[PDB]
Amino acid sequence: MYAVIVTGGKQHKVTEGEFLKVEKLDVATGEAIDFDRVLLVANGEDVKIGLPVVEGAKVTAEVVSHGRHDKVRIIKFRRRKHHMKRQGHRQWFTEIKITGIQA
Amino acid sequence: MEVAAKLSGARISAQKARLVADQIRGKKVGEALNLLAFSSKKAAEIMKKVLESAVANAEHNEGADVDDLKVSTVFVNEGRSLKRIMPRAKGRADRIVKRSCHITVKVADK
Amino acid sequence: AVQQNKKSRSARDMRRSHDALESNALSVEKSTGEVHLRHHVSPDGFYRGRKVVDK
Amino acid sequence: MKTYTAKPETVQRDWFVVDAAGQTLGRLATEIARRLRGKHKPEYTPHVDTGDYIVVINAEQVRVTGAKTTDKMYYHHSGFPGGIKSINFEKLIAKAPERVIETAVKGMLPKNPLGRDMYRKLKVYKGASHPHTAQQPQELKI
Amino acid sequence: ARVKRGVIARRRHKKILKLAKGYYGARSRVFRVAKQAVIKAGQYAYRDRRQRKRQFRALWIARINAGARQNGLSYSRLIAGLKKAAIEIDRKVLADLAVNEKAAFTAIVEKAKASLA
RNA sequence: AGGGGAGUGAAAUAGAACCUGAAACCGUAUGCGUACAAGCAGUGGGAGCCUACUUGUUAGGUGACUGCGUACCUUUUGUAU
RNA sequence: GGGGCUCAAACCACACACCGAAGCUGCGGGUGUCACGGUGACGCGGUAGAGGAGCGUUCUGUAAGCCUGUGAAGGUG
Ligand SMILES: [Mg+2]
Ligand SMILES: [Mg+2]
Ligand SMILES: [Mg+2]
Ligand SMILES: [Mg+2]
Ligand SMILES: [Mg+2]
Ligand SMILES: [Mg+2]
Ligand SMILES: [Mg+2]
Ligand SMILES: [Mg+2]
Ligand SMILES: [Mg+2]
Ligand SMILES: [Mg+2]
Ligand SMILES: [Mg+2]
Ligand SMILES: [Mg+2]
Ligand SMILES: [Mg+2]
Ligand SMILES: [Mg+2]
Ligand SMILES: [Mg+2]
Ligand SMILES: [Mg+2]
Ligand SMILES: [Mg+2]
Ligand SMILES: [Mg+2]
Ligand SMILES: [Mg+2]
Ligand SMILES: [Mg+2]
Ligand SMILES: [Mg+2]
Ligand SMILES: [Mg+2]
Ligand SMILES: [Mg+2]
Ligand SMILES: [Mg+2]
Ligand SMILES: [Mg+2]
Ligand SMILES: [Mg+2]
Ligand SMILES: [Mg+2]
Ligand SMILES: [Mg+2]
Ligand SMILES: [Mg+2]
Ligand SMILES: [Mg+2]
Ligand SMILES: [Mg+2]
Ligand SMILES: [Mg+2]
Ligand SMILES: [Mg+2]
Ligand SMILES: [Mg+2]
Ligand SMILES: [Mg+2]
Ligand SMILES: [Mg+2]
Ligand SMILES: [Mg+2]
Ligand SMILES: [Mg+2]
Ligand SMILES: [Mg+2]
Ligand SMILES: [Mg+2]
Ligand SMILES: [Mg+2]
Ligand SMILES: [Mg+2]
Ligand SMILES: [Mg+2]
Repeated sequence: MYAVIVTGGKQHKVTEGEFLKVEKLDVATGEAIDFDRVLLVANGEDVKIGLPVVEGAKVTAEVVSHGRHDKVRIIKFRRRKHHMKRQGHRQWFTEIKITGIQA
Repeated sequence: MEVAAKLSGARISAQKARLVADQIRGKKVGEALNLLAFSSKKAAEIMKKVLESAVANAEHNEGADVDDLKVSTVFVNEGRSLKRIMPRAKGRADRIVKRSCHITVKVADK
Repeated sequence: AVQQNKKSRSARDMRRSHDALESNALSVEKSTGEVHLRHHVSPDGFYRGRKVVDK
Repeated sequence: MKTYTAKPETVQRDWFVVDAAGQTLGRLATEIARRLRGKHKPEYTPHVDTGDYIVVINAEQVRVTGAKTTDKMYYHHSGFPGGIKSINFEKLIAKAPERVIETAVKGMLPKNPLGRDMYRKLKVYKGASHPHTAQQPQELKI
Repeated sequence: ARVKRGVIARRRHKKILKLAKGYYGARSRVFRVAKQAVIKAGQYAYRDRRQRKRQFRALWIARINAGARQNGLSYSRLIAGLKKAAIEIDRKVLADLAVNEKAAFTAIVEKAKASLA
């Protein structure tokens, strides 16, 4: 039992009992969410391809925590033109735990 | 164990003295003394006295037999250098450096 | 003629890889038990069981 | 969920035998280069050797179209002044039949340590037989 | 009020020499050479965050192409068939199914073939 | 000369070139890599090995192989130059 | 550009498909201006140069205070 879900402009291949980091969601920690955008669910030897989306499928997840990724560091340098900038960035994420997949 | 013996301000360059130190590192103090007694180099004359003092230190201060020791550690460091003047042709002057070194040897029965 | 760029640490240490020293061939005077150079007179004055310099 | 990568320790390598007995030099060689690199496998990764073993048996019977049998020229320099040396397709088949197929495929592979490793899996002979009956190659068309 | 630069200048030098850790030779132990290496490394990192998305898309395409031809179809014909019928799965997931879940990939390809394209 | 002990001292790596004691530069020891490989020495991907312990969706050291990649300042219409 | 290419991997017409930028779309963040009272809308490559807002060092007041031999400054992770 694995499924493919769309969240945060990206698609994730997911199995139950999995921890993964996705884009930031506006859900409080310890709460449950659902994904009604399922493109493919596969059960053992049977695969259910999703015409646009699989009709009648859902994936349930529980929001675990929030955080920021490690700092990436930006520099903009133009040689012998007397120009230099500099910046830093940490990207917010949301960690979820997948608790159920149904066909 | 691990008895040491240091000689500071030995009147020789560190590069010259490190060739002899690489010959005795790891050997037994019995076959390491013969290697230094018959060496043609000058640093082997100086380093043969540092090694024989670390052996005596391991005897009087610690009560250990010579037959059990070995040269566990030896290294050469740099020391204070004297600066002189060498007159060259057409009135030029040059800086002469008279280097020294610190020789340290350690022996251990283990 | 002189260098255009200074040599590195590794570049000069590779040149010194052929600068190691060899050890002499020693031997033990069987009659006495004194270590000497191979084919030389002992530092005491024995060669092949024969006193030759009477100190 | 990271993208799968091929480990150089658990790859599968099979053996194939190809007959160059009426095949165009350059169109036989492109299929060899694909198999040697592993582009025909879903596990392909650009930085490991994941290809197959290819055996070519009738090397001297490969052919070229047009007037290339005489006008196709091979050059190489010996390193001494005026040392440019040349030979054509008719003469090379007589001299070294295997060097024709080896040279074509070698220029269709990357020029780096991994490219030279892809090149070591190609065996070229000129008889109807090869010494690799133990490895049991299977016939490959084109 | 005379100000001495000893304390602050050293603190600024050690920040650069910590980012130059692991560089070869003088690039990790002299400030002048290490400063240019730390700046150049930043330029490469900024540029290579864009190539990372190009490099992986090329890799996924090269794997769907190899897996689709195992089922008797080229890459360009598979994308046309998938788009024509319904399927909107990424090239990142299509490449993963090609390697691991080869039975699901065959089912997807037979759906693209059945679309007459 | 210089050291190893012992003694004084709160502290001798406060020992008379003596408070603290950085960097360049020179060494010893351990771990990983390196003798079919071509270039501003990095950056993106990445196996294997070693260590630690929360025993592998972890942290630290190393980076085989591979895609891209001709330093900095100044002066100029324009410099890898 | 090289390998190599001849009912072409060349040239001439027509058709459908795909690849391909830091372009456009998607998701998540930060800022400038304007308007309405936090929302919207349009922007955010840059040398000479103009404008705006800040960090850090030494000294003076706050301070006959507060911290500190149960360990200050400095040095090194
Ligand atoms: Mg420049
Ligand atoms: Mg004179
Ligand atoms: Mg000098
Ligand atoms: Mg030179
Ligand atoms: Mg010059
Ligand atoms: Mg070294
Ligand atoms: Mg030499
Ligand atoms: Mg490095
Ligand atoms: Mg250092
Ligand atoms: Mg400097
Ligand atoms: Mg101290
Ligand atoms: Mg003190
Ligand atoms: Mg001093
Ligand atoms: Mg001192
Ligand atoms: Mg004091
Ligand atoms: Mg230092
Ligand atoms: Mg080492
Ligand atoms: Mg070779
Ligand atoms: Mg090698
Ligand atoms: Mg070279
Ligand atoms: Mg080359
Ligand atoms: Mg070169
Ligand atoms: Mg990486
Ligand atoms: Mg690790
Ligand atoms: Mg790398
Ligand atoms: Mg590289
Ligand atoms: Mg390049
Ligand atoms: Mg200048
Ligand atoms: Mg000029
Ligand atoms: Mg000019
Ligand atoms: Mg240029
Ligand atoms: Mg230059
Ligand atoms: Mg035609
Ligand atoms: Mg893009
Ligand atoms: Mg844009
Ligand atoms: Mg947006
Ligand atoms: Mg601007
Ligand atoms: Mg813009
Ligand atoms: Mg004050
Ligand atoms: Mg303390
Ligand atoms: Mg002060
Ligand atoms: Mg402190
Ligand atoms: Mg600190």
